[PDB]
Amino acid sequence: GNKITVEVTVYAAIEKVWKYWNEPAHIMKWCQASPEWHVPAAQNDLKAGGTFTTTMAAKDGSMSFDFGGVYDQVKTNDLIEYTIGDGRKVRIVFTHTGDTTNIVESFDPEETNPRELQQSGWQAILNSFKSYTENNLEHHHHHH
Repeated sequence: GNKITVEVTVYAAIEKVWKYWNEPAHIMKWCQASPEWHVPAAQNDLKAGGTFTTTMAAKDGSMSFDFGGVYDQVKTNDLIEYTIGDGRKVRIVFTHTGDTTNIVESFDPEETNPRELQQSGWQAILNSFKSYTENNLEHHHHHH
């Protein structure tokens, strides 16, 4: 129920996405991936016992917030997680069938807010990745 889980199929070498998914400059390009939000600055240091800070606010500047925490453990192509001030639990498990990488991330929803709205939210942004790859137009492929 509350253990909302989402997944996305990405066609790229684990080593390639790892760099992109960790590169801060890249995130600042599609951060939130919504026009009702912007990223005037962001910071991230991939390292154990290290901390990060992401500055983001609504375009109208009506709402403002900053995400920060500390990495409990970091291992190349294995598991990435961090402790959130709110005490929530977020873990990103890296797995690949063979010729396609699968990113899995669980989220801890609040009791006050309805799960349905936020559930579709995480899935919505994830869908954008699929649409991006569709840019292949021809999408031609040999056999497989």
